[PDB]
Amino acid sequence: AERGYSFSLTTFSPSGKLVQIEYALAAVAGGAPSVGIKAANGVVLATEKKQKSILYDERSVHKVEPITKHIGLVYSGMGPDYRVLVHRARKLAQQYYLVYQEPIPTAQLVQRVASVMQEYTQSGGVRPFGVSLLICGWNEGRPYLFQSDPSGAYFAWKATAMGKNYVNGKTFLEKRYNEDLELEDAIHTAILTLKESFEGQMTEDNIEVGICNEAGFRRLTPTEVKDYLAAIA
Amino acid sequence: SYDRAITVFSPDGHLFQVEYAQEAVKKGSTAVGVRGRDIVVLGVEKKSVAKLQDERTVRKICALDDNVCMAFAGLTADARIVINRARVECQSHRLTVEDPVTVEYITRYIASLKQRYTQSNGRRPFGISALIVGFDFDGTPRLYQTDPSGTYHAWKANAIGRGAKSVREFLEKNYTDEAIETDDLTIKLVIKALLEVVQSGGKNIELAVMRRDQSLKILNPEEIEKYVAEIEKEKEENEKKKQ
Amino acid sequence: SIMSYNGGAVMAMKGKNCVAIAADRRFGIQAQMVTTDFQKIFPMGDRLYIGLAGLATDVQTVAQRLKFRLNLYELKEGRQIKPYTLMSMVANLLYEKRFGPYYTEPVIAGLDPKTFKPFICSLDLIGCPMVTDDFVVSGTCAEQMYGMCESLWEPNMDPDHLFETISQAMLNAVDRDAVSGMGVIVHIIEKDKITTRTLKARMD
Amino acid sequence: SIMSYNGGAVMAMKGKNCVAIAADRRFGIQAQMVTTDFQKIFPMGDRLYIGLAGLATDVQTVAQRLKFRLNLYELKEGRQIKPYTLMSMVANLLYEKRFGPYYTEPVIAGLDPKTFKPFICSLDLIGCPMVTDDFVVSGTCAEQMYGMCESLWEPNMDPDHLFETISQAMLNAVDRDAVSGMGVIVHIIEKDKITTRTLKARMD
Amino acid sequence: RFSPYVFNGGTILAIAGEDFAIVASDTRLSEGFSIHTRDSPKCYKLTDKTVIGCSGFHGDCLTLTKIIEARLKMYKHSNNKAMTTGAIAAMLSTILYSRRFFPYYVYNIIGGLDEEGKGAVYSFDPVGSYQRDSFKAGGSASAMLQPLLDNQVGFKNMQNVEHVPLSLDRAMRLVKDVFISAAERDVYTGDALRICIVTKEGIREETVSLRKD
Amino acid sequence: TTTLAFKFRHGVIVAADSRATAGAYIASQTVKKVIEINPYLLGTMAGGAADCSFWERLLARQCRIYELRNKERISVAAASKLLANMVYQYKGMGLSMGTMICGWDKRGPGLYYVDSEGNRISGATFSVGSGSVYAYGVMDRGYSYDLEVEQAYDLARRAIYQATYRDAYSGGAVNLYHVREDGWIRVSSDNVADLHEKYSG
Amino acid sequence: TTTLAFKFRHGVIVAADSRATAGAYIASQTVKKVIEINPYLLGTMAGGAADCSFWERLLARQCRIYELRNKERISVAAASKLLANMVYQYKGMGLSMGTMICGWDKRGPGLYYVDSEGNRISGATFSVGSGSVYAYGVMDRGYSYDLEVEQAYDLARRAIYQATYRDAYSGGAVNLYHVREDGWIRVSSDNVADLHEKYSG
Amino acid sequence: MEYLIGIQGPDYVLVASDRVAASNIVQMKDDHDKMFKMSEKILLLCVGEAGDTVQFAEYIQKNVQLYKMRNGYELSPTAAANFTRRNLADCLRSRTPYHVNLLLAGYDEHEGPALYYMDYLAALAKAPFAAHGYGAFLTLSILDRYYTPTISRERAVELLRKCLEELQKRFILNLPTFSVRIIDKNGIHDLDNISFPKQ
Amino acid sequence: MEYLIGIQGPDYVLVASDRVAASNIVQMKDDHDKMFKMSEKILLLCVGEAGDTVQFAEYIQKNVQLYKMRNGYELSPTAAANFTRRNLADCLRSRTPYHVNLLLAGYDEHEGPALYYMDYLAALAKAPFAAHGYGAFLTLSILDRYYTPTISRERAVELLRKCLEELQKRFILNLPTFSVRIIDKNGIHDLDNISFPKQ
Ligand SMILES: *[C@](O)([C@H](C)CO)[C@H](CC(C)C)NC(=O)[C@H](Cc1ccccc1)NC(=O)[C@H](CC(C)C)NC(=O)[C@H](CCc1ccccc1)NC(=O)CN1CCOCC1
Ligand SMILES: CC(C)C[C@H](NC(=O)[C@H](CCc1ccccc1)NC(=O)CN1CCOCC1)C(=O)N[C@@H](Cc1ccccc1)C(=O)N[C@@H](CC(C)C)[C@@H](O)[C@H](C)CO
Repeated sequence: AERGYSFSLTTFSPSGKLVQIEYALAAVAGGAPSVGIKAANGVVLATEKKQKSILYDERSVHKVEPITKHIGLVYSGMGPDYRVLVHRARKLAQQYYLVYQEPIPTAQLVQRVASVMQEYTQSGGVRPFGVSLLICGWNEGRPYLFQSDPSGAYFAWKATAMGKNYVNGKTFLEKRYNEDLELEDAIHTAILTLKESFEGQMTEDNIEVGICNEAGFRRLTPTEVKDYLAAIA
Repeated sequence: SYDRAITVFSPDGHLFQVEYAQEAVKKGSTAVGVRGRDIVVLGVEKKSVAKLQDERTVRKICALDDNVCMAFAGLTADARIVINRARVECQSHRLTVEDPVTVEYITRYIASLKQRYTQSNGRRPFGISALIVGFDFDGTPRLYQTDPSGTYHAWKANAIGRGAKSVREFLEKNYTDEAIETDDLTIKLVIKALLEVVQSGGKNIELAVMRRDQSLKILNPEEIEKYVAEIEKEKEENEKKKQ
Repeated sequence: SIMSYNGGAVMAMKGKNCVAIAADRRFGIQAQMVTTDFQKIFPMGDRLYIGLAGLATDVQTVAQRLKFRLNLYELKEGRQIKPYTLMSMVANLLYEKRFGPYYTEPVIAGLDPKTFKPFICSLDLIGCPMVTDDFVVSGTCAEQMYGMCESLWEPNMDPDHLFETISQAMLNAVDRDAVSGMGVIVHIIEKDKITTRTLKARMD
Repeated sequence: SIMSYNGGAVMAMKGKNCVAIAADRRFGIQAQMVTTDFQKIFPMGDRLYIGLAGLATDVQTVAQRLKFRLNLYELKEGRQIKPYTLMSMVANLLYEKRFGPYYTEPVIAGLDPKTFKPFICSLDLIGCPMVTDDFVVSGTCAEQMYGMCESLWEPNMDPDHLFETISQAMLNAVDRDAVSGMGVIVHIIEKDKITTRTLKARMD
Repeated sequence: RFSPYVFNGGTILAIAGEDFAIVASDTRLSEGFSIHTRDSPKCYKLTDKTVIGCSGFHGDCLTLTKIIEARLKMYKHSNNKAMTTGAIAAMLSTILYSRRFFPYYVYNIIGGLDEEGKGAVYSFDPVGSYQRDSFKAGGSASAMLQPLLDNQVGFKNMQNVEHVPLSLDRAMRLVKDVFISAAERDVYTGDALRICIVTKEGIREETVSLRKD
Repeated sequence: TTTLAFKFRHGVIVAADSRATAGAYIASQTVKKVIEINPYLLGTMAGGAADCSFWERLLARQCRIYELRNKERISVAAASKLLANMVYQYKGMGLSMGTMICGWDKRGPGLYYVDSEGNRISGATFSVGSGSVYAYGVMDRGYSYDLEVEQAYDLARRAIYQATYRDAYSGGAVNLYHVREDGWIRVSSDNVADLHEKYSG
Repeated sequence: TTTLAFKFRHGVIVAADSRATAGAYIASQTVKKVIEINPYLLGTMAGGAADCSFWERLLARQCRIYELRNKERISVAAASKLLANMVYQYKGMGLSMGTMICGWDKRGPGLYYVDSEGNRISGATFSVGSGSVYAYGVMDRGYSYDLEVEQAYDLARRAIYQATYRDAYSGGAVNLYHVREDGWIRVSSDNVADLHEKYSG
Repeated sequence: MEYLIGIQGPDYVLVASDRVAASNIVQMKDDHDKMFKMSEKILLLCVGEAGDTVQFAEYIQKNVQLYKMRNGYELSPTAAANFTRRNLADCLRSRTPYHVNLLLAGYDEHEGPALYYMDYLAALAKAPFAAHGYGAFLTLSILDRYYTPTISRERAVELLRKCLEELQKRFILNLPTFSVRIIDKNGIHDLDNISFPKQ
Repeated sequence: MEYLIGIQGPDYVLVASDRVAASNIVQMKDDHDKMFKMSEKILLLCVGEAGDTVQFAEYIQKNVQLYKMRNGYELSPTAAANFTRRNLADCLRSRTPYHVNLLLAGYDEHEGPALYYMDYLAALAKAPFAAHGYGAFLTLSILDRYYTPTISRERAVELLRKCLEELQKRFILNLPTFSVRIIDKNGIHDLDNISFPKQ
C-alpha cells in the first residue's frame, strides 16, 4: 500500500531562498556543458556527449531530442529528469496540436513545460528537477531559443550556455559571436564554444548537435559533425 | 490531502496554536463596540494611516446582511474569509428559512467555524476576533464577541486587538445608563473610549453605526471631527473648570 | 426538429480581398416572433466574425464560451487569432459535447490578420469543419440559400458586388421560409474597414 | 375497471319458504355520487325479482330489454314465468352479446309461481348461470359480501332472520367499499306478501 | 424483461384484547396456480410480548423478518432493554419506508402487549404507513375477514346490542370462523391455520386445520 | 392562415392573408382565402387547403342547386348548416378545416363559424387560423357596431397585418371584402410589404 | 382524503376526515390526518399515507432540533419552507403528498399549503384532498374573518361532512382542531353517521 | 368547459347554463345557448363534444316535435327522457357514439315538475337537483347544504346565485354570464341572465 | 395558467402579473405575487413549473443580494439578466432543469430602463415590451398596435389596461386581478392593482 507525502519538500529559508531549487541548479551546473545559438535563419543546439567507456553505445541514447517536427531540446543536469521532461513536452505539444490543428509556438511549449517544472517546486512529496532545458524552435518565420531552469522560470536567448564552465562559455559567446550569422557559422561557433571546455580529442561521437531552421528540426548526422569538426567546412 | 494534526494538546493542557492565534489578534488594530437603546456603534483604531492608501479598501467594518454588521481584529485576510463565509451563510439561512437572521445565530456560525478550524486536520485557526452587532426583529439591540478558540459571548460594550485591556477597563469605568442615553452620546462614548488608546488624532479612527430599521451608516471624517470637537469641548467645560 | 424551434439563417461569402457574412434578425419561439433585433453574428476580433444559427440558447452559449477561450488564447499568446485556428477551436468546443451537442451550426468568415487572405468555413453541431472558396450556409432555409448562392455567386467580386450578391441570396432565400426573416443584417469586411448594413426586408 | 365505474352491490339469500334480495342505492360516477335513490332491483312479475350490479347504463338497458322479452313471453304463453326460465332467458340475452357484452352481473331471486320453492341464481356478463341454495353476490364488493355470507347464513331461516342476515351482510360488506353504499334496500318476498325496507346506513 | 416480484399468497389477522393479543395466519405458500408448501406459517415471534405477521412476496417476507431480528438484537445491545411493541412498530415503519422507491411487497400486522399489559395491534402498508387497531386483517383474504370483525367485534350496524368486551375464547372462535370461511372463497387461503396467543404468561401456538383444495 | 370577419351596421367585413405553407417552407403567398360562394355569400378558408377548397366549392354547388330548386336564394344559416352537416359525417377522419360563412340574409347581415370538429356558431366577430389570437387582440380593441365603412376597412386590414407580423405562418397580402345588402364587393388587396411602409411611417 | 383549514380572528381552524383507502377498498376509518408537529404547530395530511406521515414526522424532528438549537420556537413560514425544501429534492420521483402547515406565529395566525409538486403558498382558507372541491363550496359560502368560535367549528365540521357525502373516498369521522395563541386544542371528533342524524333531522 | 345546473322545486324546475362558447384559449361566443325547447314544457340542456351536442340534441328535438305532430299531444318529460336515453344508449356501442352529458327539465300535468340527469354513457337518473361540468364539483355540495324539497322559486334563484358566485370565486374558467329559465304549469319562462360585471 | 407583461418607457419600466395561484380546476390563491425584488432597482417576474419557479427565483435573488453584500454595490439589470440566464442555461442539460419563463425589469444609473425576456430554454433577449403565458398571444399584437418608444407612464398604464381588459374579454381563464409595479430612478414603486369587479 502507498499514498504520498502531501507537504512541500521545497520551502522558504529565513533569508528568503528556496534552497532546494538552488541545490537543483547546483546539480544543473555540474553536468555536461550545452550551448545554444540563434542565427537569423536558424537555431543550433550543441552538447558534450562524452561517455565513459568504449563499451558504451552512443547511438542508442541521445541528448539532443526532438519535441515535434519544428522544436528541439538539449539540457544540462540529470539525464532521467530530462527524459521525463521530454516525454511531457512532447505530450503537451500533441495536445496543442489536437486542439488547434497548428504546430505549437515555441514560446507556448516553453511556458507550459515551465509550468510543469514549477509544479515540482511546490507540490507535495517531490523535489524539483535537476535540469535546465535549452529549447529551440521555428515558428511564424522567426527562429527561437529559450532556456528553462528548475524554478520554472524561462528566458529568451540570442545565444547562451549551461552546465560546466557556463560563465566562460557565456563570455566567449558574448565576444566571439553575434547576429546576422548563418546556420553554418552558428554551428561553427557552437562547436567552438563547446571546444572551450571539452577536455580531450573532441570527435564526432563526443558531441551532439541538432539544428532547427524554417525547414524543421533535426539531429545532425555523425558524418556532418565530422565535416564540421574538421575545423572547417 | 494534508492529513496532519496541527492544533493539539500540550502536556499542561493547552492548545498552543489557538493561543498563538490569540496573540496574532493582540497585534491587530483596536476594535471597540457598544450597544445602546436605539443605536449600536462600532469603531476601529490604528488604521495604519499612510495617506497614500485608499481608506475604503481597508475598512475593518463590514456588513454581513441588512440586519447584521461586524468589525474584527487580527489577520485581515482570514477576516475576509470569515466575513464572506458569514455573508454566504446569511443568505443560505434566508433560502432554507423564510425569516432573515438573528445576530446570535450568525455569531454562533462564525464561532463554530473557528472552532472547527481549531479541531480539524491540516488546517490552522483563524487569527481574528470579531465584534458582531445587530438589531434583530423584536427591536432588541445586540452585540456579541468571538474568539479564535470558538468561544463567543454577549456584551454591553467590548474591545479587542491592539490595547484591548485598557479600553476594556475604560469602558468598564465609563459604561453607565447616563452615558449612551442618546445616540450622539453613545457615539461620543465610543469616540472617547477609542481616544483613550489611539495615538491622539481622529483621522486614525473609523466609526460606524446601525440604528433601528435603517441601513448601516459609516461616519465621514467631518462628522467624526465634529463629535471629537464636542468631546474635546466637554473635556474643557467639565474637566477644566474643576481641575 | 430542435433546430427549427427558433429558426434563423446564417450565410458567408468570399470576395476578392474582402469577405461577407449575413444573418436574419428574428428571435421566435416556434411560430411566434418575440424579438426583431436578435444578434446571431459576433465579432471574434478585428476582421473575424462568427455567425451561429440554430437553438438560440446554444447560439448565445457557444458564442460566450468561444469568446472565453478566445480571450484566453489571445492573452496567453501575444497575437490575434488566425481564421483556421478559430475554426479548430470551435470544432474542439463543439466536439467536447459529442454525445450531448449544442444545437447550432456555426459559420466563420474573416480575413487573415497577418495576410488578408479571405476565409469562410462552416461546422457541424458536433464540430466538423468545412472550408470553401465560394459560400457557406447554415439554417432552417439552407436549401433556399444553396439555391440562391449556386446561381448568384461569382469568383472575384469587389466589396460592392459581394454585398449585392449575399444580400439578394439572403433576402430571397429567407422570404421562402416562415421561421427565418424579420430583417436581414450584412457585415462586409475588408482590410481597411468594416461595413454593417441592415437590409429592407419583409416583416411577415 | 369498467365495472367499477359506477360501483354498486347486489345480493340474494334463500330462506325457508321465503327469499331475499338486497342492493345499495348509490348512483355515482367514479368517485362522485350523483344520486342516492338509484334502483338496481326490478320486479319481473309477482314474487320474482332481478338485481343488476355494474355499469348503470347496462343495468337499465338489460332490465328494459329483459322486461320486453318477458312481457312477450307471458303474452305468447298464458302463464307467469318460472325462475329457471327467467334465468335461461337472461343467459341467452347476455350471451347474444358474447363479443360485446353488457357490463352487468345479474342476480335472480324469487319463488316458483306454481309451487313456492325458493330460487336464487347469478350470471356472468356473458350469461353463465349459477344456482345456489344459500346466497349469491355480485358487485364491486363481492369479496366482502362473500365474507359476511359465509359466516352469517343459516339454512332454514324464517322471514325475520333472513332479513336480519341479508341486512347485516349487505351493510357490513358495503361499509368496507368506497363506491358501494349511500343506503341499502332489501326486498323480502314470501308466498303471501312482499316486504320492502330501506335500512339505516352510512352515507359517506 | 424480469420481474423481482411474485405473489405468494397468505392471509393474516390480529385481534387485541384487554390482556391478550392474537396473531393468526394460514400456512399455505403458493405461486401462480401451484402450491409450494402447506407447512408455511406467516407468524414470526419477535419478543415475549410481540409477534409479527408478514404476507405477500416470500422473498421480502424472509428478508424483512431477518432484518427485524437483527435490529431487535442491535437495540437490545444498545439500550440494555427489549424493544417495546410500539417501538417495533415505529422501527418497522422506518424500515419499510427506507425502500420507498423499491418497496418490500409485504403486508405486515404486529400483535402484542403494550407497557400497561393491555393488547395492541398495529397494521402496516408496504411502505411504512401504520396505525394502532383493536383488530385488523391483511393479505389475500383480507376483504373477506374484515367485514365480519367490524360487525362482531366493533358491533357496527347493530341496533340495541350490548358492548361486551371480547374475551380470549370468543376471539379464538372468531378467528377460526373467519379463516374457515375464507378458505371457502380465497384460493390462496387453506391447508392450516396457525394461531399465536400473547398474554402475560407468554406465547401459545395452536394449529387448526383448513381444507386442502 | 389569418382570416377574420365581423358584422356591423353597414354589412359584413371579411379579411384574410394569403400565405400557404408546407411545413416551414412557404409554398405560396398568392392564395385567395375568401371563396366567393354566391354573389351574396362568402366563405373564408383556414387549415387544410385542399379540404377547405373542395368542401366550400361543393357547398357552392349545393347552394346553386338550392337556388335553382327553391327559386330563391339560400340563407346564411342554411348554408352554414349545410356545410356543417357535410363535414360532420367525416368527423375524426382527419379533415383540418375552419371556415366562416358570411353574407346578407332575410335576417340581415349574417356571420357563422363552422369547424371540421363540428362547431357551428353565429356571432358578431370571429378570427380563425394560426394567427387568430393576434388578430383578435387589435380587432377587439378597435371594434364597434357603429364603425364607419373606411374605419372598418382600416380595422380589419390592420388586424390581419399585425397578425402577419407576429404569426410566422401568416403573411403575403391582406385581402379585404365587404358584404352589403346588394351583394359583396372586393374592397382591397394590399401587400404586407407596402402596408408596413404605410403603418410604420 | 379531505382536509381543510382556515384562519380567522380567533386563530386557525383545522378539520379532516379519517378514511384511508387501498383502491376502492376502505382500509381504515380511524386515521389521524392532523399531525401534531408542535404544541403550536399542526400539519394536515392528504395523498400518500406513508409519504405524508414520514415527511411530517421528519419535519417535527427538524422543528424540535431547531427549537433546541435556537432556543426559540420555529415560525410557521420556516416550518413550511423546511418541509417544502425537503420534499422538492424528490420532485418527479412520485411522492404523492399535499399538506397544510398551520399554527400561531410571531406574525399571528399562520397557514401554509405545501405540495409534493413544489407548491408553498400562504392563504386565508385552504382545502386539500379528493373531496377538496365539495368542502370548498360550503366553506366559501359560509366563511368570514369575523366568525365566532362555535360558528367556525360548525362551518368546518359541516364542510368536511358534505365533502364525505359527495366524495366516495372521504368518510369515517370528522376531526376538528383549533389553533390559538397559547397553542392548539383538540375540539372534536364526531362520526359521520351521527353528524348525519344531527344535520338532517 | 361547459356548466349545467338544475334545481327542482315543488311545482317548478329552475335551470341554468353558461353562455360561453370557447375553443383553444379564446372565448368565441359570449351569448351561447345550451338549452333546447322540445315541448312547450320540456327543456333539454346538452353539453360536451363539438358537433355531437348540437347534432344529438337537434335530432331528439325534431323527433319529439314529430311525435307531437303525429299524435296531437306532447311527450311527457319522463317519456322524453327515456326516449333520449334510448337513442344515446343505442349509439353507445355503434360506429357513431355521441359524447354528450345532459339534463332534462319538464313539467307534467299529472306528475308535476321533473329533472333528469344523463351520463354520456346514457345512464338516466332522476334527481331533486343536478349539475354537469367541472363547475358541478364546486356547486353540488352547496346544493346539498341549502336545498330543501319545499324551496320557493325565489329562494331557488338565490341558491343558484350562490352557486354561480362560487364559480366566480373558485373556478379557473371565466364564465361571466348565465342563461336562466324556469318551467311550470305555464310552460317555459326566460329569466334575467345572472351576470357578473367583470369587464 | 400564468401571465406576465412588461412595457419599457423612455425612463421607466412598467411590469404586471396575474394574482392567481391555481391547481386543478380551482383557484387556491387570489393574491399570489409573481415578482421578486433582487436589487433596489431590479424586479424578476418568474412563471412556470410548480416548485421550479420559486426555487430558481429565490436562488437567483439571494445570489444577487450576496453580490451586493460582498461588493457594496448592486448588479446592473444587464449583469443580473446574464447571471440568471447563465444559471438557467447551465441546468438545461443537467439532472435538475428548471422549467421557468421569466421577465427582468430594471433601471441603471447609466443605461436607463431595461426589460429582458427569457425562454425556459434560457434564451435571453432584450425588448421594448414583452409578455409570457397564453395571454401573451392575445396581448402582444395590441402592444404592437399602440406602443411608441416615447410612451408616458400614464399612457403605458392605460395600454396595460387595454391588454388586461382584452384578457377579460377573450381569455378563457379567470384572472380577475393583477399586480402592477413600476421602476425608475427612484427604485420600485407599487401601483394600484388593476382589478375587474366580477364577483
Ligand atoms: C387520502 O387521500 C384520501 C382517503 C383519499 O384516498 C388518504 C390520506 C391519507 C393520509 C391516508 N390517502 C390514502 O388513503 C392513500 C391513497 C393513495 C394511495 C397511493 C397513492 C396516492 C394516494 N392510501 C394509501 O396510501 C394506502 C394506505 C392505507 C390506509 C393502507 N396505502 C396503499 O394504498 C398501498 C400502496 C401505497 C404505495 C405503494 C408503493 C409506492 C408508493 C405508495 N396500497 C397497497 O399496498 C395495496 N394496493 C395495491 C392495488 O391497489 C391499490 C393499492
Ligand atoms: C402545398 C401547400 C400550398 C398547401 C399545404 N399542403 C400540404 O402541406 C400537403 C398536404 C398533404 C396532406 C396529406 C393528407 C391529408 C391532408 C394533407 N403536404 C405536402 O405537400 C408535403 N409535405 C410533406 C412534408 O412536409 C409537410 C407537407 C397546406 O395545405 N398547408 C396548410 C397547413 C396545413 C394544414 C393541414 C395539413 C397540412 C398543412 C395551409 O397553408 N393553411 C393555411 C390556410 C390555407 C387555406 C392555405 C393556414 O393555415 C395558414 C397559412 C397557416 O398555415
